[PDB]
Amino acid sequence: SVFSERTEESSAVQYFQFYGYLSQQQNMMQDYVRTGTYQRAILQNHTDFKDKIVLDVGCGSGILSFFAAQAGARKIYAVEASTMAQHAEVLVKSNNLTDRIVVIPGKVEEVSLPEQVDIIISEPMGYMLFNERMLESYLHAKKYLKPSGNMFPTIGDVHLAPFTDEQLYMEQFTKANFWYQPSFHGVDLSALRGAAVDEYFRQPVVDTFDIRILMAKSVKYTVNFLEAKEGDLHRIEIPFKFHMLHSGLVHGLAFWFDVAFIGSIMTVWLSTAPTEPLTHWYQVRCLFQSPLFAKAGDTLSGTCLLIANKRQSYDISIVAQVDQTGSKSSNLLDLKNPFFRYT
Amino acid sequence: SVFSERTEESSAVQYFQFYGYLSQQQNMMQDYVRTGTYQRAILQNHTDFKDKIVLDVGCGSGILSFFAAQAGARKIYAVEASTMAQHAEVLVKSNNLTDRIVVIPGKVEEVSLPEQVDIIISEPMGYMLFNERMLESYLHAKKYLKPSGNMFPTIGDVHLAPFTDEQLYMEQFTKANFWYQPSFHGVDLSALRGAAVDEYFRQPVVDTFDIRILMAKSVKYTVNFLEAKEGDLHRIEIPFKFHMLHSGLVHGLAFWFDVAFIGSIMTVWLSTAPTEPLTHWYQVRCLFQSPLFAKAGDTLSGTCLLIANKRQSYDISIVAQVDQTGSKSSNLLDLKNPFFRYT
Amino acid sequence: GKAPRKQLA
Amino acid sequence: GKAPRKQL
Ligand SMILES: Nc1ncnc2c1ncn2[C@@H]1O[C@H](C[C@@H](N)CC[C@H](N)C(=O)O)[C@@H](O)[C@H]1O
Ligand SMILES: Nc1ncnc2c1ncn2[C@@H]1O[C@H](C[C@@H](N)CC[C@H](N)C(=O)O)[C@@H](O)[C@H]1O
Repeated sequence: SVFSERTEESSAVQYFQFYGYLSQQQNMMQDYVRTGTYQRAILQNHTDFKDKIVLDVGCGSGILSFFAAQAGARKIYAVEASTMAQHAEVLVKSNNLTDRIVVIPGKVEEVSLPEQVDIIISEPMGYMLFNERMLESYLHAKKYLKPSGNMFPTIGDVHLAPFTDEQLYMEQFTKANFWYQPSFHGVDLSALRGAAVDEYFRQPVVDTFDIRILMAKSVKYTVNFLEAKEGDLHRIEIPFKFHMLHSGLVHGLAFWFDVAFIGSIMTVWLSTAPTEPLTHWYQVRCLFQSPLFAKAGDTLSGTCLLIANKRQSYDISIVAQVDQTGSKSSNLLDLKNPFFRYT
Repeated sequence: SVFSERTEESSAVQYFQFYGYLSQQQNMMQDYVRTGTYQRAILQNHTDFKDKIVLDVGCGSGILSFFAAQAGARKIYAVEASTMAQHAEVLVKSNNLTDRIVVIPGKVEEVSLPEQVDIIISEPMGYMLFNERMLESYLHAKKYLKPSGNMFPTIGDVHLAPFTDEQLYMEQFTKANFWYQPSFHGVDLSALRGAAVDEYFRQPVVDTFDIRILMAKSVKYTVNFLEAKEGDLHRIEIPFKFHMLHSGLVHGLAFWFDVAFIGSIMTVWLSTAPTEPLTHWYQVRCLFQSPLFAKAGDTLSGTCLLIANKRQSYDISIVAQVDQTGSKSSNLLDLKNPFFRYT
Repeated sequence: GKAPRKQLA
Repeated sequence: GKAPRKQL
C-alpha cells in the first residue's frame, strides 16, 4: 500500500501501539484547546455536516465522529488503524449511534469505503505540524472525497522565527562537559566531548517559551489541504528572510503552527503559537551549534529543509546567514528524537 | 543465534539504539552508587583481576573494563552490541590501553572470542532486576568462562513486600476514571471504564518511597549467576507468604533488588533497597486494581509469576489473598511499559 | 518516534 | 522497553 511503501514495518508497529493506549487518546482528548476547538468548528458550521456523509481519518476514540454526529451528519465513516478501533466501536454502540457512525479498522490507505464523502475531518498534526507524516494520510484520503467536498481542517500554516536564548544554548555544553573530565573514576573521558555535543544539537527541543525570545516576526509556510498532494510533503523547502527586530545572538529557529477550518458559516482557527494558551504540541526549537550575531535592521536569510524519512518523520536541515555580514550557520536535526524539555 | 530466537528483531534494534546514545551511557555512569560500587567491587578484589583474562558483557562506554584494567588484568574483551562500541574504542585509544582492552563489537551470543576467560563482569540489571532480559545474555556468556572462573556480579536478590499508599492508588484510579465520564463533550465514555482500569493498572510504578509504607518483611528470590542457566529466567515463579505487621489496605507489592560481588578478598553488595541511597533503578511497585484489606497478624499469600516475552521483558502476574478472609486480587502487569512517576 | 504525542498538564 | 533505564 502507499502507507507500507513509505514506512518501515517496525516504525508503524510502534506508532499504532502508542495510539492503541487509552491513556494516549486521553492525553489528546484532554487538550481542551484542541478538542474544544474541533467541536466548535464542526458545530458552528452545522450546514457543512447536517445530513452529510463524513470520513474521519484516524478516528481514535471516535471523538471527532461524535462531534460530526452532534452536528447532524447522516453517515460518518470512522477509520482507525490502531487497536483503539475496537474501543471506538464499543463507544458507538454504547452511545446508540450504530446507524450513523461506522468504525472501519485499518489504515486509510488500505481500507474500502462503501461511498464517497462530502467532507473529511481529521486531527493528523504532529509537533512541528509534520511529525508522524500523518498529513500524507489525510491528503491520501481525498480519493474518497466528492468533487467540491471539504476538509476540516482546510489549511495548515507553519510558523518559523529566530530566537535568542543564551541559557538554552549554553546548557548543551554544560551537559556535554560531563565528558570533559581527565579522571572520571580514573578514566579520561575527554575524547567523547565533541560527539556528546553533536548528539545534543541533533535534538529539536519541545517545550514552551516566553515570546520575548523571538527576534523577528515569523514567516509562514502554508499547506492547502484541498489542493496539496501527498508527494508535496516528501521534501519541504521553507525559504526565509527575517527582518531582525532586535539585536543579539541568534541561537536557532522556533516553530509552531495553526490550522483553519474554513466552513460555510465561519472560519475557525486552532493555533499552537506561544501567544496562545498551551497545547500538548507546545512549540519546537531547533538550535544552531554556532550562533549568529545580528542587529535590528539586518536580514537573516536561509532555508529550512525537511526531508521525509521511513520512520514517519523528517531529517531537518537548517542553513542561515546574516546577509550584511555573511556570517553563516548550518544544522542537522532528527525530528523523531526530540528533547522533551518541559517541566 | 540464541539471541534472535529469543528476541523480536525489532526489539533488539530499538534496545541497542537506546544504549547507542552518549546521554544514556552518561545517565548510568553518573549514578555514583552504581559506578563507585562496581569500582570498589573490582578494585578491592584485585586478585580476581591481576593478570587475568576478563569478559565485559555489554561494555557500553567501557567503564567496567577500565576498572578491570586498573586492577591489573592482562586482557579484557569488551563486548558491546550497540554503536557505543565505537566510542568505547576511542576511549581505549585516548587512554592508551589498546594493549589490554579489546572492543569486540556484536552481541555476546554471536561473536567469537580468542580464548576462555577467568572472569565475567557485567551490568545487566534492569528495573526489578529482570527487565531487558540482559541477564540471559550474561548467563549465556558462561560458554566463555573457565572452570571455577568467576561472575561479577555473582548473585542477585529480588525482594518483594506489600505496601499501602492510597495517594498513589488514587492518582492512578483518577486517571482511569476519566473513562467513567458519561458526558465528555457530550459523549458517554463509561463503557470503557473497565478497559481503562486494566490498562493503567498494567503499568508498574517506578519511583522511590519511604519504608514506612511497607507492611511486612520482604520475601527474597535469589538467582545464582554462577549456577543458573539462561532458560531458568524464561519462567520465574515467586511464591510468597507475608506475615502482616500492620493493619490497613494493601495497595500492591513493592520490589527492589540487590547484587553481590563475591570476590576472593571480600564480598561487596550493590543494593537498590528503599533503605539505601537512591539509584537510577529507583524501586518498582505493582498496584492491585482493588486493594486488599488486612489485619496485623494476617498472612498474605500467593504467587508472582514472570513470563519472559519477545520484547525483551516479562508479563507479570500477581495473585494474592488474605488467608483469613479469602479476599483475593489477581493482576497482570506489563513490565516493559512502566509509569516513571519520580518528581 | 517513541512518544509522537507529548503529555500535557 | 521503550526507555529501559530512565534518568537519575
Ligand atoms: N494511515 C492511518 N490510517 C488510519 N488511522 C491512522 C493512520 N495514521 C494515524 N492514524 C490514527 O489517527 C489518530 C490520530 C490522532 N491524532 C487523533 C485521534 C482522534 N481523532 C482525536 O482527534 O482525538 C491516531 O489514533 C492514529 O492511530
Ligand atoms: N546481548 C548483548 N551483547 C552485547 N552487548 C549488550 C547485549 N545486551 C545488552 N548489551 C549492552 O550492555 C549494556 C548494558 C549497560 N547497562 C551497561 C553499560 C556499561 N557496562 C556500564 O556499566 O556503564 C548496554 O550498553 C547494551 O547495549
